[PDB]
Amino acid sequence: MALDLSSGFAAADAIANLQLADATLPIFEVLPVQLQFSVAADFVAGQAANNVLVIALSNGRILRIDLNKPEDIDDIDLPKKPSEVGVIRRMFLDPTASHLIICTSLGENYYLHSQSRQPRPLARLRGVVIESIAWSPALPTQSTREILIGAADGNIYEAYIETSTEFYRREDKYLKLVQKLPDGPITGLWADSLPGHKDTRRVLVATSSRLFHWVGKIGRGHDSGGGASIYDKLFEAEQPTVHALSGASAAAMSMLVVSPDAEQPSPRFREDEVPER
Repeated sequence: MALDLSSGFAAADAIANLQLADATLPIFEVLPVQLQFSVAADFVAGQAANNVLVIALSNGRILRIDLNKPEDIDDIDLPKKPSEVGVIRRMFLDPTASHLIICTSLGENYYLHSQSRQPRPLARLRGVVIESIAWSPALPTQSTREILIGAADGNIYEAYIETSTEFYRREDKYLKLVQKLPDGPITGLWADSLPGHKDTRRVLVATSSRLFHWVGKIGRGHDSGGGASIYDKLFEAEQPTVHALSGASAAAMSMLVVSPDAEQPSPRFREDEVPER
């Protein structure tokens, strides 16, 4: 194990040097991470954000490894489960926080945080199938955060929740439907801010058959009563951008990403004002 990881790393380095020696620079070098895990279970999913690596195991085990100090490993032991529980299929790690969301093939959703280590199920989702859940980084990791629910039925729910470390202890506070996607199940939701305005954000939804885009607010006036107000307006307006992906014999699972750079040319809108993120 440990000796094979070291040799695999050295071999990967030799390969990167051979690629440039034989031809041209690869630009991106690919090397294995030397993780010394004596784990029989196979990896099924994972994340890498906020300086932490996350490994999802087929038996539900969660591994949290520092990305800058890989020797620092937190191995979290879950409660015993039946084989009927299935495996973890999707993972989301808050890009600006240590909070982790675990999603399984059964639609079960668990929240995990290093304060308690061991993950807990959300009671409010026991009767609801959610493929993936995510948090919006458009809000500061200090007080109020906005949650995005990637429902399997295409129903997108949103709420403004005050940080309490463990977010599974909240009784659906200010949680309401904002958008509906009848065309297919959501693979997950991702979000960021809109730099042209101090209180505005953007959220995208990925589904197996469609892509939708809509907007909302990140102002403090929307943390409670104003939250419900803006959600109603966005729902009633019913004017998202819609794109389709063919169901060409594929699961069509996908992820939404952000590109935080406006320095380079982009030959569709090369104007004086070039948007970031």
